Amino acid sequence: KLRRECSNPTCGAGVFLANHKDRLYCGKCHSVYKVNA
RNA sequence: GGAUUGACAGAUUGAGAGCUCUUUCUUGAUUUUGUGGGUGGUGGUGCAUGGCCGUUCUUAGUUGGUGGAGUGAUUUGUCUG
Ligand SMILES: [Zn+2]
Repeated sequence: KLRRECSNPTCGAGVFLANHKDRLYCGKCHSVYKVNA
């Protein structure tokens, strides 16, 4: 499967990642969990 | 394969205000917009009004009960010192 899973410690590695310019944004939370890669 | 709804990177504003936008994940089923239909307004209405306050006012005023006077208003009591 494409559309990357995340390393979310509040989830079971299933939340998708909003790919931006230098951002896989976790939308599960409001603002936090902005792991930059 | 999207009601409400949140944001970082940045023009953004006064903001380290995601509010709008490049954004794209999900926090999400709870009426998100019109009609019904509240609630608020420190909005006009104390000239529509509750209480309360002030003034008429430290000058003392007020009145039923039987009786008199008139016919009825009204008086007499409540007035000459
Ligand atoms: Zn994350």
